[PDB]
Amino acid sequence: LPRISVAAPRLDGNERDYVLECMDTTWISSVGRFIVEFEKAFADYCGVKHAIACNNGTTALHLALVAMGIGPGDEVIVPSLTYIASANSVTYCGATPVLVDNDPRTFNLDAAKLEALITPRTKAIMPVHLYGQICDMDPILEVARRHNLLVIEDAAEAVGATYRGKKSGSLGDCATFSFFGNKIITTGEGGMITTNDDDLAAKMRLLRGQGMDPNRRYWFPIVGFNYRMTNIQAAIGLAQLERVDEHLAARERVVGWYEQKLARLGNRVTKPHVALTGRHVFWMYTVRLGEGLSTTRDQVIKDLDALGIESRPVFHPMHIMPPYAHLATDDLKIAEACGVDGLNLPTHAGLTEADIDRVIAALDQVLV
Amino acid sequence: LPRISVAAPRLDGNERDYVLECMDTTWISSVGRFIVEFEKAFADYCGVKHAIACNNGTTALHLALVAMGIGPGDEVIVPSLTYIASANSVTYCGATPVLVDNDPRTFNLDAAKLEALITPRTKAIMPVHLYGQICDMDPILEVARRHNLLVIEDAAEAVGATYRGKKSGSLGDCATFSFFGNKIITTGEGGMITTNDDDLAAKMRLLRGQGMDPNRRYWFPIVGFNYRMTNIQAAIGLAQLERVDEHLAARERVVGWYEQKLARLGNRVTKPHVALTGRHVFWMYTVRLGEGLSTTRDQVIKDLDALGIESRPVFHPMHIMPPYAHLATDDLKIAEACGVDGLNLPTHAGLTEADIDRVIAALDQVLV
Ligand SMILES: O=C(O)CCC(=O)C(=O)O
Ligand code: NA
Repeated sequence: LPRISVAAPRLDGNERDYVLECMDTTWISSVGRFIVEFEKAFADYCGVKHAIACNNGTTALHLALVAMGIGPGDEVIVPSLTYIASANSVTYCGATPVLVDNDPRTFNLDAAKLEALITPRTKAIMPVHLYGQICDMDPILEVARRHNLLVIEDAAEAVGATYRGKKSGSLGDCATFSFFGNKIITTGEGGMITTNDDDLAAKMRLLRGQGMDPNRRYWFPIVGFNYRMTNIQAAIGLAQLERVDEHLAARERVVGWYEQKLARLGNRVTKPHVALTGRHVFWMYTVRLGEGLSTTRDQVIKDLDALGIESRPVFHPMHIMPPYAHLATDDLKIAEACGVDGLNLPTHAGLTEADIDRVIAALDQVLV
Repeated sequence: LPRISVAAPRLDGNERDYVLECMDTTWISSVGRFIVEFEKAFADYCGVKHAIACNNGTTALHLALVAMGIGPGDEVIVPSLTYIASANSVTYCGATPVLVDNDPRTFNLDAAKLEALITPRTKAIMPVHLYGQICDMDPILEVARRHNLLVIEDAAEAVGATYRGKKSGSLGDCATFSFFGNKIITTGEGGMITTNDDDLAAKMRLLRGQGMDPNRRYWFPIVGFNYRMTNIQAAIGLAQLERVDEHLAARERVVGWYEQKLARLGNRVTKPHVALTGRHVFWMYTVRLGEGLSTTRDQVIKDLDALGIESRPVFHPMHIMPPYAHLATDDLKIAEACGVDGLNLPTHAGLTEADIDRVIAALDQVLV
């Protein structure tokens, strides 16, 4: 009865060897060939001109927002249903998160609720691509265009997804990714900013390397950060990136298994809706439990654990947690409902059909 | 003639082994054995109860200040002569750096200039142990206690140093260290906070880990950061620490060669003064050029370079660079003088007596 983990990394390419070179060469810091190579390759992978390697997906967002000039006073629209760093990133800038409702099916920012939230202080919108699925960008871009707003994609959970022929990371003014341990591709901890804007790219690199002038060593023209990725993180990321497609394929296999087995559950869960706008990379396989259940989402998590199956609740809405309770509105209903009923199911490259079978059997038993 | 670099990581212990283990077991993110082991060993090496591993020494500083509650309106006294991360860290809290001059001999915070800088807003004093030498702690602690201020040691360059029987890191309310690539101990990029106070340590672990309750996964009681160290960085760190005494001895030898051979340069340099307060670990061997010279400090660095020898200027005082020029005062004269004539010479564990001979001969050639 081996436990089943919601996530896990699969280092099945050149990771070990590339890490070895770093070690052998003594290039373990924030300078080395893999950083540039990883940035170049990631940039190509997304179809953009620039890729900026960061220490994590959280600092990437911060660094991206600061480079964009988000600061005190400014409002950034962010979905209440998201991972907390989306909101915190805005907060670190001294700026103000303005929460917006999501779609009840895709879990993503509802473009129809944006216009109403725009004010004289709005500067940007941060669509977050939940669970490997790109928000409906066209409408979002169109609203930003109309209001002269920046669009920053939090693409943390979406490496590889596409929207109407474009890869995540290539849609807003800039985008951020995470390579945290459980991500589609990992570096253990690591992040990336993508953009086509030369000027934003330069300011990002300037702020990443402590605010030091790249053309005047030891001289610091602005206040910056230490947000650099190491050559080792870059080594692991490059090797992961080389097998991105294989990694992508493995999740699709796992997802195909859930999808072929779901009737066993009936109307007891609603399977994740796939918008027909491009590839959904399924960082996580997310269901919405039946309101009709006597049991609670939280109990269900406890019961699956008891059956050695790991699962987690969908992100608690920002506005229901202490840091952002004050940002609550009466127009965050869908987010609340998903926060109530949402359940992330184990989705990782190493899960087997038998494991998926176990997961379904347990849900069948616990969904009461 | 290979080039002589000012610093360089000596990975001549178990770094490779420990790292390979992380790769082979897949533990390459911010959870794992090495993290806890490294924190454990480090806390013991410093003689304190807690050590909190972070992704760098700059975020370490930020994290510790936030944990001690530094925020908007507060003032922290920081020497103008330091690496800019010292001041930036306060800046990130939205607090105000209050610059103080240093000793002309040790390059450290001048305790005698502290009191007059204290105001109703002061919350803390940040002594920085430059070049591996601990500031004169007792007088500084004397002033702080009298004014009920916190003390936070920026111990980035002084792992291993001691002061009147105590290791760097055990002296203030908390302290920070850097394992950047050129540091006494390196993890490539890495940092650590040390403290004896249980609650400060807990709050520090709370913030480090995205502000998530260690007791209620997925729940976020406060706004935190992503400042965690990877298991890979901790693995390197632990292997470095296992050989800390050898690393320091190596530097001692090198320093000894300097002490002996520097005679050849006569009054053309002023050798680093060493306080008899405890061990000066010599992150860098720092001279101040003779006033009698006709050459300039920047020119000597260029001439050494052309001769294949790396050196660097003593840090530029904060108040003379754009970000902090607004905090300039007329009582920062020693820091300005040191910045003008200060030169860091190669100092690292891989240097031979011959290498040192070479640096001195080059200095004999360029100090005109
Ligand atoms: O780049 C950093 O984060 C620190 C730089 C530093 O300590 C140095 O160059 O001596
Ligand atoms: Na002179």
